Amino acid sequence: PPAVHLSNGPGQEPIAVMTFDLTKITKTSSSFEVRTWDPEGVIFYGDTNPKDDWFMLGLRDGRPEIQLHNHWAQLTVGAGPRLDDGRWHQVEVKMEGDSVLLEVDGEEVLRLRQVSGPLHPIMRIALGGLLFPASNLRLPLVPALDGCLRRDSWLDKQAEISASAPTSLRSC
Amino acid sequence: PPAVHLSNGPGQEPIAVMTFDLTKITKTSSSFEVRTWDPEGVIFYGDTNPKDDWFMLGLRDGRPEIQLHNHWAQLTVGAGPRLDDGRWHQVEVKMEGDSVLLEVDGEEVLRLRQVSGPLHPIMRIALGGLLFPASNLRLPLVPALDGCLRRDSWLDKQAEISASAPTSLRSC
Ligand SMILES: C[C@]12CCC(=O)C[C@@H]1CC[C@@H]1[C@@H]2CC[C@]2(C)[C@@H](O)CC[C@@H]12
Ligand SMILES: C[C@]12CCC(=O)C[C@@H]1CC[C@@H]1[C@@H]2CC[C@]2(C)[C@@H](O)CC[C@@H]12
Ligand SMILES: [Ca+2]
Ligand SMILES: [Ca+2]
Ligand SMILES: [Zn+2]
Ligand SMILES: [Zn+2]
Ligand SMILES: [Zn+2]
Ligand SMILES: [Zn+2]
Repeated sequence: PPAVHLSNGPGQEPIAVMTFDLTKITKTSSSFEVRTWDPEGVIFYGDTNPKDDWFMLGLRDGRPEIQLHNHWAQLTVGAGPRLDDGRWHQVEVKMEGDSVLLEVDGEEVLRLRQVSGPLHPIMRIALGGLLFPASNLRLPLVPALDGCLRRDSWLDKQAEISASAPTSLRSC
Repeated sequence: PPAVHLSNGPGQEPIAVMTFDLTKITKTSSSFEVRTWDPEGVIFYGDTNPKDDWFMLGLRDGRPEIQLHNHWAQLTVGAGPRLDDGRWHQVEVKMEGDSVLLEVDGEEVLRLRQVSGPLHPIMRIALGGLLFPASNLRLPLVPALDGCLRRDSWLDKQAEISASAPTSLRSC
């Protein structure tokens, strides 16, 4: 299937930004396959507020890292196996009650409990980069992730209000 | 290549809406292939203003029809061969100086001269439907077009600010 490149050029901004109507979402999960040799970068960022309520999933030292900041919880966590072996890996990020679950190749590798109150009119999902400077993360990293993404599904497509790509979505 | 369906269900609204930054456009042309048995419908609508400055390309009696309303020109024109034979046809709509050109299967079939002043911050392109009730056209038609679209390219992708799909883009 058609794989896209997770970072154009110098990796300063996301390849794509989706905007979702929060009252319309009935699917609170995302899933995709990624392939990379890059140990560090952003895979995707999500927010309901860029100052207040945000999430990032990336790689640090080859392994998944989640940063989360909202009314309930503020955290920086690494978990799961290294993904930076150049092989395709399946990833799923799900909200299940008040938890956020991370699954890798079908196996749960992480569960952040007591982090989310009820699913802030709009949620944005940014692929390959953040919607704020990396310096404002809890723990900065260099956002550019040189890898591929394919078979991706972001929340509930029925609730997507719009999608923007700043430049050209490149092939992998 | 992947063809999409030009009308979901009862054909009241477009399948997809693209928004473009008018100062950024350097390509003032659009092109696509269509396949249909339906003699009447909208193929695409474009506006810089839904009251003031709009364009529609559709079929009426099987044949291309353009409606255009702007500061320079107000018109309803039919031209070209019937397209409602269920075969793939190549269509290109281009602005060339102050004209709007329509080409079918590589051949110019229509040139609307003296219709456009210089290429209103934003242009919208709506596929398969209008962004106003069909009753407000110069000459109403029933907008639903049961056909396929593939190999489509809309203006200058570098100038696209966002794209929205209200429901599910179906396969053809
Ligand atoms: C991980 C989730 C939920 C699961 C998913 O598909 C992606 C998405 C990313 C944005 C997160 C969201 C869970 C709830 C959060 C953390 C909000 O509190 C603010 C950002 C939201
Ligand atoms: C046909 C054009 C120009 C060529 C094209 O690719 C599609 C686009 C549709 C909107 C039209 C535009 C030409 C200029 C118009 C007619 C403006 O005056 C208002 C709507 C614009
Ligand atoms: Ca990197
Ligand atoms: Ca019809
Ligand atoms: Zn909040
Ligand atoms: Zn794996
Ligand atoms: Zn005007
Ligand atoms: Zn033909």
